[PDB]
Amino acid sequence: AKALGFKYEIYQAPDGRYGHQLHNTSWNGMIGELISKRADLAISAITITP
Amino acid sequence: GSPYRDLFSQRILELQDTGDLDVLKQKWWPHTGRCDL
Repeated sequence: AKALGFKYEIYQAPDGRYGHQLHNTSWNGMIGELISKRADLAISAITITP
Repeated sequence: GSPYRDLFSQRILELQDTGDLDVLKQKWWPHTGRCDL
């Protein structure tokens, strides 16, 4: 935001516990919020799986 | 304008989840001793 010149807003996760592949064929935590697609960005320690 | 790069990198971490990357190293360059390590 300081070297590109645009803006931001901040949510908080309702689970916040390294969100998981649920039994609902779904993701909780920070993960499914961007899969229900109801936030925009997530900046954390992300151990990427394929 | 190239959708396949995810489709590229899809296998890539999968290869990283194998280590077949290193298996593909071993053909053109094996990891063992040139004379004795």
